[PDB]
Amino acid sequence: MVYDKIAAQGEVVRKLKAEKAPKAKVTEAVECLLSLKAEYKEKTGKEYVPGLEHHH
Repeated sequence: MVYDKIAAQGEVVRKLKAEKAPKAKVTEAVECLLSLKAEYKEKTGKEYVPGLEHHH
């Protein structure tokens, strides 16, 4: 339901790409989503599901 750092910057890029931002940052966020979620895995989603989640 709720996820800190993972959502924190996850939305940062979501809004950026929405309002037109650089792919470098948009993807970067996708990464923090995969990286942070893996660190998260508290006891809710396990590798929390943000949105972008991993990007090539």
